[PDB]
Amino acid sequence: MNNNMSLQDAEWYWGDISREEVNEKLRDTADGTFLVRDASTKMHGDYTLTLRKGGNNKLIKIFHRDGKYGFSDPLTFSSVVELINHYRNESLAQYNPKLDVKLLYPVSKYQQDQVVKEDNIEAVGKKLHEYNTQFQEKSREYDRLYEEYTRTSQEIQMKRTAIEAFNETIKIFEEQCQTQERYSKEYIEKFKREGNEKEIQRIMHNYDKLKSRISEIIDSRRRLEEDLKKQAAEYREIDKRMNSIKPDLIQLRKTRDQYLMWLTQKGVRQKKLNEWL
Amino acid sequence: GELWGIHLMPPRILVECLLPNGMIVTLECLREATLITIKHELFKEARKYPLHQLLQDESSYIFVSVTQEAEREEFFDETRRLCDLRLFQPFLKVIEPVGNREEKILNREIGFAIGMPVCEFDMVKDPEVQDFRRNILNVCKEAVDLRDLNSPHSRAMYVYPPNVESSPELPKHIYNKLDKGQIIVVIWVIVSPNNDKQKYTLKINHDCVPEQVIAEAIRKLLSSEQLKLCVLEYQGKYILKVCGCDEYFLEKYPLSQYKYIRSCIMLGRMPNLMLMAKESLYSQLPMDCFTMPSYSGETSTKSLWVINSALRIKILCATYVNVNIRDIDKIYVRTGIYHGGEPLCDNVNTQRVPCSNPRWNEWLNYDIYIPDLPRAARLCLSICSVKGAKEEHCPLAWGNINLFDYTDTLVSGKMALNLWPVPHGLEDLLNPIGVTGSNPNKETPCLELEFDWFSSVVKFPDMSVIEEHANWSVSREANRLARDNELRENDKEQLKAISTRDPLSEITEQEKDFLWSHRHYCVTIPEILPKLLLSVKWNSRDEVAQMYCLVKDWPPIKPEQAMELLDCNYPDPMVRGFAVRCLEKYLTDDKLSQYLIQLVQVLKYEQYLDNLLVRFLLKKALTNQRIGHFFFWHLKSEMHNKTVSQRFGLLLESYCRACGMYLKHLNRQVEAMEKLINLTDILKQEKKDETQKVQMKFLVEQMRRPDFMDALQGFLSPLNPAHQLGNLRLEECRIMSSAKRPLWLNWENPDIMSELLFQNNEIIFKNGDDLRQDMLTLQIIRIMENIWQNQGLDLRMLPYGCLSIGDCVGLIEVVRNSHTIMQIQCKNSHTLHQWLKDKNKGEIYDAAIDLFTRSCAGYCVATFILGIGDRHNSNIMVKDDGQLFHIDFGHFLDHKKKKFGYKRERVPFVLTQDFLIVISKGAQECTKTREFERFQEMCYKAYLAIRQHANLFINLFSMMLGSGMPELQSFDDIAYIRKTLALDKTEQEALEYFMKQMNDAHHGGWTTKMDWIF
Ligand SMILES: Oc1cccc(-c2nc(N3CCOCC3)c3oc4ncccc4c3n2)c1
Repeated sequence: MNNNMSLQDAEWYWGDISREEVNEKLRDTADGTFLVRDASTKMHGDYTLTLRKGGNNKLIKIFHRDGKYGFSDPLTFSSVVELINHYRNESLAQYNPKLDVKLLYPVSKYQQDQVVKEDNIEAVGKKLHEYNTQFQEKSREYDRLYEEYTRTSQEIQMKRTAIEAFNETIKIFEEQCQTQERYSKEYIEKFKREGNEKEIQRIMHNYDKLKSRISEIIDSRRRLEEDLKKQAAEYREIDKRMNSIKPDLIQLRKTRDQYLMWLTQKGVRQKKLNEWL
Repeated sequence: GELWGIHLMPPRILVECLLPNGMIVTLECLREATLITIKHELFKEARKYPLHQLLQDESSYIFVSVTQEAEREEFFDETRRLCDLRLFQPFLKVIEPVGNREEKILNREIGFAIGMPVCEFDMVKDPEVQDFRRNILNVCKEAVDLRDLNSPHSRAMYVYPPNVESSPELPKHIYNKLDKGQIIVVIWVIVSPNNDKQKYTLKINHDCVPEQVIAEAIRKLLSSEQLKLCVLEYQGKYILKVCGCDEYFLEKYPLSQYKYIRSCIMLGRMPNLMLMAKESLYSQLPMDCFTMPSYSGETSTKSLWVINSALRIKILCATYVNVNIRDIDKIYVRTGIYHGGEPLCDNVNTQRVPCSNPRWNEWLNYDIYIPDLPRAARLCLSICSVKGAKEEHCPLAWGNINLFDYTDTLVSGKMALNLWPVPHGLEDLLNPIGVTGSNPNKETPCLELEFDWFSSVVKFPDMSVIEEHANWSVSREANRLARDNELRENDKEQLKAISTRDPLSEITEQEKDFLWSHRHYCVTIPEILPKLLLSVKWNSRDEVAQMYCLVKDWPPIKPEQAMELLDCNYPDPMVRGFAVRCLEKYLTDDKLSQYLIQLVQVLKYEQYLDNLLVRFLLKKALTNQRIGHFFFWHLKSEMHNKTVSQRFGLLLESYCRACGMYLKHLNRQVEAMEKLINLTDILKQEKKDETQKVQMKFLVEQMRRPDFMDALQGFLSPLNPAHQLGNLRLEECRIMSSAKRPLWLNWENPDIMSELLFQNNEIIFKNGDDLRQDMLTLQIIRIMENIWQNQGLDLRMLPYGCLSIGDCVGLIEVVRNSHTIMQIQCKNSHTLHQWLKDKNKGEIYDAAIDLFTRSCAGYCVATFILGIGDRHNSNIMVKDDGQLFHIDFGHFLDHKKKKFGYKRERVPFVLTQDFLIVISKGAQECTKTREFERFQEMCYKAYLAIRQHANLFINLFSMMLGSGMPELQSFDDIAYIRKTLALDKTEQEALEYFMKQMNDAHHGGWTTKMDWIF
């Protein structure tokens, strides 16, 4: 039944669509995945075959002359449908060994029909409105989540260099403890000779003043440590939530897109579409 | 703020002081106080406390503390306001300073410019970093020598580069504005200390060199036969300087080649040039001094081509991912071997495992012979999540790794990689465009991998080995073959046609095979090189080797073509090297200034720290201060970005070390910008719910502080370093109505001739909105206007100044005498026409309508092409003279295309009856006039003009793909302009497309090819 089908009716024939449109369809797909579009009007050739091989898109021009179609002279095929079906059942190695692959998986223009089986325009347009609404909602939810995500990441960064600033501070006040003790062991030891304990209540009142300030600084950077650990937790919690929203987002966009496709076929006025979108 | 947690420090504060005797003294201090008196107020009180016998005079002791940036900073300049030290906490340690004082001062000054303490580089273990640190210096000294060679002409040409167009050749309509090829130019002088000015008006040829202009000056009742006397002896006695400007004409150029003169010509305005004594200038030059900084096995290494094995990589485990085990079923590691953005083979996944346990421990196998791995080969990975009978995949985190390091060494053994958060908007599982290397933030998902170890150091072959293999390959297959087999016209023609396709139009497999077949003939048509490079099998060393040989000898191409080769589709260093060398030879300073935004962005794509591009750019930055100025700012504006933080920081250090005196000017600018950032932070955080009136008073009393006054006055505009910002006019400074509370600022122009250019300079400071997008749009617009001018199409655009100076922080040039449409309409479709009538009434009306019409045409075309955000009456402004322009472009390339499903190209700028009437000079039926039909033709021309130059714009966009700008994360994003320019269509089909888009947008009002005289 295949070879007599009109090219228009072919599932893998997408008419005049962009290479960019083709690219999105083929993005991250298994080898053998393919479709046909019209060639650029400004170039020689009629149709462009695009298939996946080795994680890359391969574009193969299809030419016409005097009833015959093909990739290169001589043109041996009676129609484009005949060409495709041939390479569905045979490797393109025959055309070129440097790509040994069959056309296994046609990207179908009827795919959405498989998804949306409701045959009523207004009803399909109704679901599209709901699907679009749910998707726009999830999108904004994700947006506010990313906003907090960045703000949190930034405030975590500030706290961290502040922690280092505290450490460096603490290191100095320790060095000052070291300095005073370094120099004291002579004077004090010589000044408990000559019976001066009054020279202590000044020297010692200062040592404990220094030690007190140290404790306060350590206490303050202990605080910042807990604050940071807390906010770092919020960060990872925000990340989790966003990672939950992401899959739902993509699926919602893809379902919306299919319902757009189904309604774009059957030729719904752009105006009617935009009420639903 | 001025202290930690503070936005502003209270007037009086206590300072713990740590004496070298081991004592500690609290002290009263004013937030205004300087360290000098603080020391003096200190040792005064130090005696009261014990051991003060051992304290020496305040002479030999210096203050040291910790900054907000966690650096231990000694303050050698003691004239600093306490509020300006940026202390972490109010303590000072007094010590006798040790080490090289002058170099420590420089280091702190560089750090302040850089936004990060320079000592952080010292710690870095990565040998590539320390190597960059060292080796880059050769460029610095190479550059400083260049400016001392021809001194002090060499010196002044660095500080005051001539601002010239790329060509002295004048477009017809520009020349025809001149009188008999001549121009009137007023020269001024200062007679005496009285400083009244005395003008010598002139009429000379537009192509006159400054000397000749200086000659005709001293002329304007004595001996003629002698008059050669002075002009020979006194010529370099003076030099020409733009009035109100820091612009000089120090070089031999036709006067019309200087941008100011060219601008004056188009604007129908009269050039005012001041006569300045050469001595007064050449001596005032710093003669700044650059000083070299302190940081100045038996295994018999294997060649890559000797290793007989298929590539394989072992994914071990990850520390964690942030995931709900409720919502996520499984995780796995996705993986790819890339050359630029194309997989060299099939991407390979690890098995799927539970989210609770990220453990794989499996060797992934790739079908690529290890000798076949190209030089620029990269490992790209991500950890992915999986979620009837169908599933969704999402990236959780990503990372890229160069398979070869900067020493051409193949990676081996166990390495750990800290991953990056996925950029907003990116749904692709892998991210090959993203930077390479591990996330510097270690509190992050860490993936462990293991590369094979081949028992030696494995190195990529040297070029002579590559050439050897190439010769072998071409011989075994079946040059000298080029001239042996003659090139048929049939093939000669196809090659020419293929060369015409735009950079983003894929080539077919037939075209690939055709191109590679004729690779030996391709050198007769060198601009085809990017297509030839795309036809190569980069996973075949046989073909890459051969390609290398052709690249080696390849004829040079135009810089704008060379720029195409600098995007992420040409990672190979031999290709990039060729591209850079083309820039070295044929790229003018003028065009480097124009394209600087993109070239800096490309640096992100570079595999390694040290490359030919950055050495070229640094050298330019260090030999031309105007270039160095924007070079600095573009780099600095992204210092917040951890992906380029280390790279840009290291580069910025190099620049700041060799740039000389300009570092002091830059620091003043940085200082000023910081305070405007802090001030607007506070307004937004603290004063958010206060009235706009209270906000202003707070601003004034905050700005009126003499420490702010010192900061916000007497510095150079980051928008234009030639523009001096003098005294603030605080009374006229305002907060705009917008949400992020932009500051409309007003400075005096301190120039003595300022009244002849502009007496005051107004700049909008904006904190909160990303200005990268608008910065780019205004660049493109300028470039478009350039295309049109040299094409004879006079369409006045207004690419006003816009510069991103930080994370969502930037400056916007205020255009004088301009009003929004809403300001004009607010009260009838004739209002606008009436408004500008009253502004230009009399016989000057027709110049104004003309100007308006041209301006509209250019923006209508420009905005349709770019797909900027919708225009409304607040988006659109008019000037007194009639010129229309746009502001606040926002998203481009139709970024609101998704979040809707509609795939159509829209028309952001639709012409209401209001606009049409103005073009119609009031006509009742405004769409049927002679003026409107002619307006259409203007658009039709401008459109086709841009289409012819499409490659330039596509290239410029491709270079930005790593920017981080949401509007272009992908080549799919750039593709929007291919659609608006209808690049896959015939030219005649493109115009029809345009007309159609207009007709649909104007509801039939655009008319069509179908006209009725009937
Ligand atoms: O590129 C941007 C981005 C964000 C805002 C603006 C902007 N620019 C303006 N002009 C710059 C050119 O000279 C005249 C002032 C501008 O003028 C205005 N007047 C009233 C409200 C908003 C604005 C506004 N917003 C421009």
